Amino acid sequence: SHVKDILGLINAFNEVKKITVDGTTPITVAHVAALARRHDVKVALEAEQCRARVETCSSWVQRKAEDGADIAGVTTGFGACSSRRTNRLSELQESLIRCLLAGVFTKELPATATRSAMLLRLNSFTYGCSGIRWEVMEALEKLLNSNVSPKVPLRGSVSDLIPLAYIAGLLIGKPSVIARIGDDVEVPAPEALSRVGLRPFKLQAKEGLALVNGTSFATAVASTVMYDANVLLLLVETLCGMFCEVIFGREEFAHPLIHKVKPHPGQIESAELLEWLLRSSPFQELSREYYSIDKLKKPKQDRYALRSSPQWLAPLVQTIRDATTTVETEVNSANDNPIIDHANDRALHGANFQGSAVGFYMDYVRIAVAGLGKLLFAQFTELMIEYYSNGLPGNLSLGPDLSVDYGLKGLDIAMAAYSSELQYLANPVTTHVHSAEQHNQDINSLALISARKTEEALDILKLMIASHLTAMCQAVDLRQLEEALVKVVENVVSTLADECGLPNDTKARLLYVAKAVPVYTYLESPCDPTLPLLLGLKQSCFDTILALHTDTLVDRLAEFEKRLSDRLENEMTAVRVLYEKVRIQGSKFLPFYRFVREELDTGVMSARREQTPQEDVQKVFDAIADGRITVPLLHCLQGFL
Amino acid sequence: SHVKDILGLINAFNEVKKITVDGTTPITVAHVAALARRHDVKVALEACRARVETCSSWVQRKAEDGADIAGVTTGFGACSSRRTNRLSELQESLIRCLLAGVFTDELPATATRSAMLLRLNSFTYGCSGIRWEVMEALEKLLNSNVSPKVPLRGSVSDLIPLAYIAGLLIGKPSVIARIGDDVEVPAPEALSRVGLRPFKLQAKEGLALVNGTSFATAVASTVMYDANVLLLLVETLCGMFCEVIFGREEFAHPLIHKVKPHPGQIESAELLEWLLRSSPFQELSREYYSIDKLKKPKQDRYALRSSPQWLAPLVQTIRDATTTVETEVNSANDNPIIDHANDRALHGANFQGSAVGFYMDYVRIAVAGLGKLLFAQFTELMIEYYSNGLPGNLSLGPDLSVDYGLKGLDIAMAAYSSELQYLANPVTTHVHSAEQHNQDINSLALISARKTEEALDILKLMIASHLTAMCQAVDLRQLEEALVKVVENVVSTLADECGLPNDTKARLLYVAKAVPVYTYLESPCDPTLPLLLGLKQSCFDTILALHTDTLVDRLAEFEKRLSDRLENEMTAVRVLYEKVRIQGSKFLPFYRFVREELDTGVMSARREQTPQEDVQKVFDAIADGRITVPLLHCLQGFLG
Amino acid sequence: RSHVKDILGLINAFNEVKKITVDGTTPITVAHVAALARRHDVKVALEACRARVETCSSWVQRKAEDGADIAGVTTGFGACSSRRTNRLSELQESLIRCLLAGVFTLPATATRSAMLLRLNSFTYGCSGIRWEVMEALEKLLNSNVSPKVPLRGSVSDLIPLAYIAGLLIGKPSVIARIGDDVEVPAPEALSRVGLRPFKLQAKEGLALVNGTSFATAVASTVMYDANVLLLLVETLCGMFCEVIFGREEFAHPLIHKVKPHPGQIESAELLEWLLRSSPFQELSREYYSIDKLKKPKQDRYALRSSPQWLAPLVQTIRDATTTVETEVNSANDNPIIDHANDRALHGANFQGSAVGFYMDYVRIAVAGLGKLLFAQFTELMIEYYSNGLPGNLSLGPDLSVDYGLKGLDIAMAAYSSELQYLANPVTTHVHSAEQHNQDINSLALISARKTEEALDILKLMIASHLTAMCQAVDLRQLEEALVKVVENVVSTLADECGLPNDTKARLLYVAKAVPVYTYLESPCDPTLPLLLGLKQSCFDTILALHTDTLVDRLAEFEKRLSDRLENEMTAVRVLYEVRIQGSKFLPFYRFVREELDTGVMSARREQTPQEDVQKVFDAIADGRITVPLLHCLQGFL
Ligand SMILES: O=C(O)/C=C/c1ccccc1
Ligand SMILES: O=C(O)/C=C/c1ccccc1
Ligand SMILES: O=C(O)/C=C/c1ccccc1
Repeated sequence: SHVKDILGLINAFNEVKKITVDGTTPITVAHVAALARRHDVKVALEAEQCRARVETCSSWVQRKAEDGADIAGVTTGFGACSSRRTNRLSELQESLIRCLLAGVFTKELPATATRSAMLLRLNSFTYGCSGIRWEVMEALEKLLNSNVSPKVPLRGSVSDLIPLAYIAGLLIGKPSVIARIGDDVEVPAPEALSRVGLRPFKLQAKEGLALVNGTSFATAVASTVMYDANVLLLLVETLCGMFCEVIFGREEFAHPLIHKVKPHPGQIESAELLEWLLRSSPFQELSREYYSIDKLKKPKQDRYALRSSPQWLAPLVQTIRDATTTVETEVNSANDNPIIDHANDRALHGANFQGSAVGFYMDYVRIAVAGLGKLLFAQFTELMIEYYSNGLPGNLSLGPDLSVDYGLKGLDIAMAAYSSELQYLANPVTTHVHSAEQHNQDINSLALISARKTEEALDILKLMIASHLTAMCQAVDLRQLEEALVKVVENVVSTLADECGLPNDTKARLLYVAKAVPVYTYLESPCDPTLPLLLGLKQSCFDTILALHTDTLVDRLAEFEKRLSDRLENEMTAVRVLYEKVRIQGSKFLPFYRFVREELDTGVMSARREQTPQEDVQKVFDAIADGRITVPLLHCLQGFL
Repeated sequence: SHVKDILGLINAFNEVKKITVDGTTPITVAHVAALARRHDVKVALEACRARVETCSSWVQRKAEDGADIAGVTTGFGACSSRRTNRLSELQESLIRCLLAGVFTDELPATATRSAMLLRLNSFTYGCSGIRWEVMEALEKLLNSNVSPKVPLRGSVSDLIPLAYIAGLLIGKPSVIARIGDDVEVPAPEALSRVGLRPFKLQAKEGLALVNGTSFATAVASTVMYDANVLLLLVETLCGMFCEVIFGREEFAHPLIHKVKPHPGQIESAELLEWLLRSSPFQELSREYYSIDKLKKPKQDRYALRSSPQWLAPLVQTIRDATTTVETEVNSANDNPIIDHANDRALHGANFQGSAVGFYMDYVRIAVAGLGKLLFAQFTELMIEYYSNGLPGNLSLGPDLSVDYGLKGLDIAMAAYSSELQYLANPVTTHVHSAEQHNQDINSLALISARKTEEALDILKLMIASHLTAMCQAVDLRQLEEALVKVVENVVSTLADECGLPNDTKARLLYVAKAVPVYTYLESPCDPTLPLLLGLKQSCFDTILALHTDTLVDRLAEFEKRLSDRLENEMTAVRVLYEKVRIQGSKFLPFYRFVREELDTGVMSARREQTPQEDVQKVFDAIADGRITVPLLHCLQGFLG
Repeated sequence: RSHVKDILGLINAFNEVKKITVDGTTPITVAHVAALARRHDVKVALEACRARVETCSSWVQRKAEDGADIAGVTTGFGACSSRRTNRLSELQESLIRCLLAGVFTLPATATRSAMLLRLNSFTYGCSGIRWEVMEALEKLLNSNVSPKVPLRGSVSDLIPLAYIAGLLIGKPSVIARIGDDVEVPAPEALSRVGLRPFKLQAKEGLALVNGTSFATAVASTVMYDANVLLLLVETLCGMFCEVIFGREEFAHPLIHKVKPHPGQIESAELLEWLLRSSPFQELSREYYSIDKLKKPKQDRYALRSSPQWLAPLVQTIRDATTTVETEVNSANDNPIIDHANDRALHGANFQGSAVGFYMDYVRIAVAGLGKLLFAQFTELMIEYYSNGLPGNLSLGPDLSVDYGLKGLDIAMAAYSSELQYLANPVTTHVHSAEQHNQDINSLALISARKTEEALDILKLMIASHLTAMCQAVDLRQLEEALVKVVENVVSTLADECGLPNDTKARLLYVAKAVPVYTYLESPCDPTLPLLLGLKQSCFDTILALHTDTLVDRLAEFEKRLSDRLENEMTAVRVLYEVRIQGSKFLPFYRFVREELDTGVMSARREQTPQEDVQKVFDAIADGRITVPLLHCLQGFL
């Protein structure tokens, strides 16, 4: 299952301490993300594996260039200018870098992406096709492990000459290039090199081109994008189960036979996960009891945001998993040109610098992320509306006084804003190819641009997941309070039926109403005669007077109402206050509920809780952003397959 | 390799004679396209029958005994809380409600018949509750070329359009039915003409007919068949582009792609290396770059050199999408799912067409990517600065003042590419909360499939144009080789006649070989054009090297003789050509097909046929499938 | 009379305003909003409209206390309006609590602009807010205090406005900036400016949040910038003509009179004036008089079709400015209190759709301006389309180690590509929102934000294009000087070698007619176009005069070309390292070269393309670019 594969990525992300870079061992997206996000993670460039290969290629290129071999961008001009020959080998390479230091700082790429790119460029060199000197690769390793990286302008690549030239610029000690050292220091490139015991390199044949002629920045951003897309995908799938529990869904939507006869792999696998999460759920028992009361006046099936979730998820799962493979292939490639086949004495002229595999798949993933967002939006919408939430209060407002408690209405508005922007972001970037660079680059991938937009889409999806999880924790509390309140109402009604000495017929009629009327429809003023509890009791009292048909019966029914009116509300208040100062204990989603309530320190939302919705959702968002959310996710899933 | 898979699709499309429908044998997109486009292809529903019967009997029996089953003893969609024992009238009321489209324009019969096949196929899995007799009727209608006229729009994926198939089966008079290409009659008359009687819907049968993905998936099936064929055509014609543009075939060298191993990158390059190995045009290319080598580009522009990298995601998208669409074709897309073996009806959402919808979005982006590749290649071909000796606009002339060549096609190619990029925005991002907020997610698959279909129509136009231009370029390259040999022989011959020294003779022949003929073809002895400029430059040099009055006498005589004979010899060879490298090329079948089989010729002011007339013939051959004959011929022997 | 004068008016107002008067009758323009955002010496002056404000606030408080039925005042909010209540203050406090729902994953300029716009809306006396709250807004604005606001959450501006309300009522969770440096909790911020936290009275929470202030604040600075940058682009089409050797006839008034889109007429009118008696158009005419019948009769579309292209873009930007200013000067609040007639009027003036749709349109028009710059830049970089200029505007002479502006050229494609992507619409993505109460909503802040991003990219493109054109000016001036040297050397060598007068004249024609940048790299190279032309002229002379003395002298001429030619060409170039002096674009060239301290780009100039373009970009961003723009346009109309 893809579920196992994603769990695999998460564990690798958590567990890795050293990234082996040797030209044969694969780098995964989890490794790239770990490097970027955990500074304890170090790069290990292995000499025994690949130094010999690199040195053979290096000396082949320098020897061949000095003897006047005709090789593009080595004894030849760049791009549209490859007709121009020259024997000024070093100055050809110097002139390239000067030409490409052409980005502009408005008011930049983050260090996470820049360090990831440096890693990917280093990896590309290990295949021994580039002609770069081993010593430069050692410098890249040292800069990575010492937290040194250049400040890079955001824009300029059609996919990654301009942004990579800033890495080259650091390596050759260009004084105009500014480098970070950790989080606090920044200094000119030459001073950065001296602080980590390096000297500026003088570029030899092909070395300038080797540094800049790759897909490292697009593929770097795409790598962290795809790691995040996997984690958030699994989180969304998992939380569809929690949604079923709180909304009072019918778990039959996940039955394996439904998906066996429409066997999209992502449909089968998401449904398999959901069935396991919901099997013998204590919340699904509450749902079953709810639909057994007044059965023929309630919906036979759930709305699509739940019932249709495996079908919806199918292409989204498949897109994210297929895109991960493609991105990792790019990570583990010689993306450079010319390709030096030193063994056969040939410089091979192609276009491995073309970022098209990444570019197209970034467009697809962004569409899939918008699909995940729409699912979340539709589920959240149902949850806020009492007509669609099967007993829950509008806006998940606890009240009891709803006139000063609008619950999660602000989050609901925000969810619409999030979905809307996300759907806009999902238009493609690859459809905007311009004929570029003196019409030499008449097709180009725009991969870094697309990756950056998919990254922005995932930021928004994070926000949407944080809100949805926060709302579902609120709904857990309201369902647990609901169960407790109905028991109080039944007890008061039963006891008072005895105290006032009503017949059995009457008593049982009244107890059915107490059981059947949704408690959140009258919690605000339980004895208000226009609200649904009294409305139901009154009609039951009229029927019982008709069925028994007297003055004594009426005396006692009148006494029942008075006694209700001095006792009911206080006992309902008491149980709610106790709750504020249990089905979730048997739910697979207990680790999420515990995480949010205890570890992040929150509570049921109400006018008596002074923390804003922002304060609560911020805590959840931060835990999603920094990876802490994977702990309850893995806890929730333990034992699965 | 995907190449062998696509060849397999094409062969299946051509060779199938009956589609076996039995609930276990897979239907492929080639089968669906065959059924749609070749009316001799018949459906054979193979009795599966026992399962279907057991299912219908269970449903009818349970409904009658008051079982609670959505859309069967329950209202539809957002109204599923309302129950009823009026089993037949519940089903008739659904069809009436869904006969809600408007004619503005309709879904074509090809799509409607494909949808009828896909609905029939869904029923074979024994999950739907429909009667076997209704399935037999669908088979008969399919084999008799009867289909309802269906409105284009109204599905968010396919209740409304499917209701017209149901309407035909129950003989609704307001439902108009096609029989073949012209006859249109009311549903009851159509049923009578093919020996059928209207059905009276029993429990669940209305819902069974309408509650699936057959229309979106039908359009998606022919969309994917075409995307596979057009993909292979584009990849193959990248090799023909290399031949006419004087490319360097090294871009397809396997080591380059081994070290960046995207499967579609490796597989496209593998095909291209094989296509270009031993090419006679690549011989001409190598000879071309050996002359003034240091004044000519070292490598090609991206539209060629980067083609395998560009093609890689396009290949992978089209192949993966094909698998997903076929999974849907071979599914029970219906609800509830009757699990009669376990005495249960299961409530889910297999009618949700999201797998198809999302993949139609991706394929449309990939198709836009193919169109951009074609546009870029075509652009280079039309511009003399980028075409390595070909005339601008591929204009033969010789009088270019009244011959603008393929400039009209060039303008059109920009219009095609531009529309195509617009079409490739996603449909799935426009999900509205629909049907009293019951359908708060919905796939829009039929809408998306329709837009991808529109994109592929434009792609066909671009392919037709590009192939037409490359046949022109083949002719221009063959005439170029013959014209230079004539120029060489005349210069060699006149050098002898005029008693020029060997230093002189060597210089003048170098010029004759080195100067691109299309730069002076319009007036070969014009002293301001490149041949004479070159000869005059070499004559000054020879006078200085040999330093006289006798040499000058002879050089003046050379210029005079050239001025009396050169034009006439160049004219005669061209006139003769208008009334050989390609014979050794793997693309010979394309050139032969376009030139001989479609009856075309080198384009010029002396050829009466318009660009329209020529490209129309190629487009028609792409659209009706005849183009696969030269394609399969071209690829014969690839990978054994 | 012209949109050009209207834009010059905006710029002057932006520069010159000292105080923004807020009074319920004097309009606020987009230049006023931008000036308050960007010039901290600009103060707000709330003019005590006091009477009508007080009348309105007392009407609302009294009516609410007496149990009048008013939405969001004695009833719940949005989808909850069925619920009535007499808990007047708590209702308003419950609203703010509910709306502090953003998350940190908006700049102070936008927040302060939004504060200005909310204050303005209140001056019309329709809102019920207390005068004292308005006084507080004025004080916060003038003291540079504003809340830190989350970027997202509005469908247009409840959530971001709630952070302004949270500041006013001293919510501890709300963080406030005071100037550029310090951040403190709201209560601390209020006390530092001598304010106390407000306790919201009837309608005040709603009044504070139920508006279009944020969408409209971002849109105001967007429209200010769009006007300035449009004029800059139009103006610089004239500079493009000068450097590319265009034919100025494309801007002739009759062409545009017979297709009279106002934007077409007015942009052509500017360009005609800019190009009249241009010293570069004089050079252009001389160029096309040499081998006239071998050169294009017309220019390519990026220049010749510029007025037709600009027409819709001018019109969209000017029309959108009007709409945005109408919104700035509106009571965007609900209910609207008609105190004179004792009615609270229930409508939807909080709906930002006028702004939202126009932000979509302007984003499309900005993408159009970008495409025009990209096309022009592309022409300039390609020797086949630049009428004599070197590829990539590379000075060389050694082109093998000078790729010129190739980096900037790649970046322009990247800029254009992203810009075209951004210009898809936001307003087509309306979701049914807020328990299906907001089943239509404008998304105006989101759209304004995307148009703002598009304008950031357009600034980069303009900075690049101006830098390239300054390079081109230098290359054109050097070109004229170099051709003079070649002519003089050829001329004197012809006399000195005793060549016939007709031979001399043919050789001098070659020197005038061959583009110098095709042989600057090695002028005596016998395969480059100078020597190719001279060789064919020398053979033609030999035939014409058909001797061993003539040939001796022609051979000496060729040889002695190596004595002096290259050294003289090198000398004039190094010395270079008057035509612009008489151009209307002199102020741009002088600004870029002298004021910003740059020079002709080459391998000998140590500064990178980044360093040069950064200077130009900064001047565009901070507004310094308007000084040379206004200088250039002095006297127009
Ligand atoms: O084709 C290549 O290998 C390199 C192209 C290029 C173009 C511009 C700058 C640098 C390299
Ligand atoms: O869920 C189903 O099985 C059917 C839903 C539906 C909705 C509208 C019309 C008909 C059927
Ligand atoms: O005027 C309306 O209909 C709604 C206003 C509003 C204010 C806050 C939250 C939601 C709605």
